[PDB]
Amino acid sequence: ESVEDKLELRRKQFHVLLSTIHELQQTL
Amino acid sequence: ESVEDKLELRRKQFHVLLSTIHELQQTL
Amino acid sequence: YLWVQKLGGLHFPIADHSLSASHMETTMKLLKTRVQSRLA
Amino acid sequence: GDLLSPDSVLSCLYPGDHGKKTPNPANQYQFDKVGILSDYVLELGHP
Amino acid sequence: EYLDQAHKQYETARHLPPPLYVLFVQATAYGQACDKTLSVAIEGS
Amino acid sequence: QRKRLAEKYRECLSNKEKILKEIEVKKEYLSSLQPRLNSIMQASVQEYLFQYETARHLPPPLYVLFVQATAYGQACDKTLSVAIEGS
Repeated sequence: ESVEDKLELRRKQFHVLLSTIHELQQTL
Repeated sequence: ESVEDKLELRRKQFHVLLSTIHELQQTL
Repeated sequence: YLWVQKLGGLHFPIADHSLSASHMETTMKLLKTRVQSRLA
Repeated sequence: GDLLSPDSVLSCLYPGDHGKKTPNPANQYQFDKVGILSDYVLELGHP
Repeated sequence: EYLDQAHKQYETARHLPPPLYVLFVQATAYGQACDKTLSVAIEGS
Repeated sequence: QRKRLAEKYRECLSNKEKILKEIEVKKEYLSSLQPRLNSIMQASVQEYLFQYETARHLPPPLYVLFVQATAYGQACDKTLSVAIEGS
């Protein structure tokens, strides 16, 4: 459960980074 | 003055992006 | 064909998603049966 | 009347969008799979 | 992804004809809904 | 009762083998994630550009919304508050 929570946190961080890259591509 | 006024908003947006990147770097 | 144009949304007596909706799943099931039947 | 009623304050911020229909069509296929809506919208929230 | 492309496919599918765009949207929806053994793409210039 | 305990012990052995398989594969996935993070760091100007424990369990669209909401609350307008409600 701890490993799954860490993997879900890494997946949410990667999704937040992809959303920030999409927002930077939309703003520029 | 115009360059500093543009660089303020540019540094704000890039600081949000770099805060996300620094959270990802501290995560991994 | 007719089923291809129903997938596109063209109604022959402007494309529609609601016309494409059920026809999508039915035609994909029919394609999945057709290829397996020809290989058999 | 329906000015500050929580059902339709924010219905048309952008032009249209109707507050009712689901955005992705994969939801329409998944509804058709199990045979199943504005009551659920008023129950759970507006998409 | 080794350890996105949908945005590039949407920027390509902006230029599709309307029956082809409807086919693309419904095919992606049916591929993500039930059958994951399906792949779509757009070929052209 | 000895039949039930023997069958339940075999089920617990299978569940322990599954937990070990999950863990092994999970560990491998974690290692891959670490490598990806390292690659991202390498890719990572940066010098000119230069709540969490509850947000550990959010869904990914909710996590993106929480990060953007805190960024907009700290960036431009301070008249905004966010909270995470649930179990």
